[PDB]
Amino acid sequence: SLTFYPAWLTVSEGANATFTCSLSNWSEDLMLNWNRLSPSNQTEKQAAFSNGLSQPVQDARFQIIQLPNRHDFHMNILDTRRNDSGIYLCGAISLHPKLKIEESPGAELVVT
Amino acid sequence: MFTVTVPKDLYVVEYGSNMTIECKFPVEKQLDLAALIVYWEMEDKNIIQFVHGEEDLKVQHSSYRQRARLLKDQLSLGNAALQITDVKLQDAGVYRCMISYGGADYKRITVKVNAPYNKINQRILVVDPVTSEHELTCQAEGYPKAEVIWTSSDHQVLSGKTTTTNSKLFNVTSTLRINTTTNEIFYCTFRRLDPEENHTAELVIPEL
Repeated sequence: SLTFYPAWLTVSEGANATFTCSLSNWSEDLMLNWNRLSPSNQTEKQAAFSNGLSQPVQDARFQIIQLPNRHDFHMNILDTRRNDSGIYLCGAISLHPKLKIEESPGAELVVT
Repeated sequence: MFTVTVPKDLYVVEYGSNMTIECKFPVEKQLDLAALIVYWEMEDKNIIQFVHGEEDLKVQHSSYRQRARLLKDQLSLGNAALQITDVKLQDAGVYRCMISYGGADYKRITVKVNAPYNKINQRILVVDPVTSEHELTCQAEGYPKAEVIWTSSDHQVLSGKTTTTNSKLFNVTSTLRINTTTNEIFYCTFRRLDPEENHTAELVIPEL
């Protein structure tokens, strides 16, 4: 199970926004995806954590930081823009021993 | 960075037809089957598990015994195409495709299923021969819910009673009681939405 909070976060444009993705059973083989939702409710990967490091898809302002306790992660939108406003969620992909997609509930970013 | 795309977020398909839903992914040079994983699922039900370059018919759920397959020929073109045959109302929902090919990503596909009201069964019964009251019935099944409108030769709207139950296909049945004559023509029209669809039947009053 994954949780993703705060459920609703606002900040001024130009400022960082930090959400937490918290996993109940993290292991190092998992891939953790930071996703945005489109209006039709399609998921769109922003960044991915795998093999020790986070990497953005096209904007490095989307930054995943693993916390010292390892099952929790900071998903940071750095230097926010009004356009960053929407719903986000984190998701874990497991390949072994069973294929699994696990998604958290959405949280909302409101950039003012 | 590796990304999966979808041409369509949303499929609207006719009941009992065949469904091909697609997830697109980058494939530069010839397909390396060893590295490729394809996973299709629905409501935590395993549909397709394409691993080490071959479908594992073991880990698949029984609901998709014969009806589900992945189109291998398409993979060499970067198309994870899932064909589902004889689509039923239970097949509506949200599908997820997950592809690992040097990176991994997943996308959601929404499936909506229509069933047209075209098999329209009818019946005409004489209720009282003196005043020539007849009972006219029109029954049909489909999805979603249709209302039924009665019209006469004049196309002047009439007043019937309509009962809607389940089969969850909706079974819609409508009765008109009316005094009429031999050769009078009546129409029953099933009006459904999602999208709009008006399906008519005709009932002609027979000799007494």
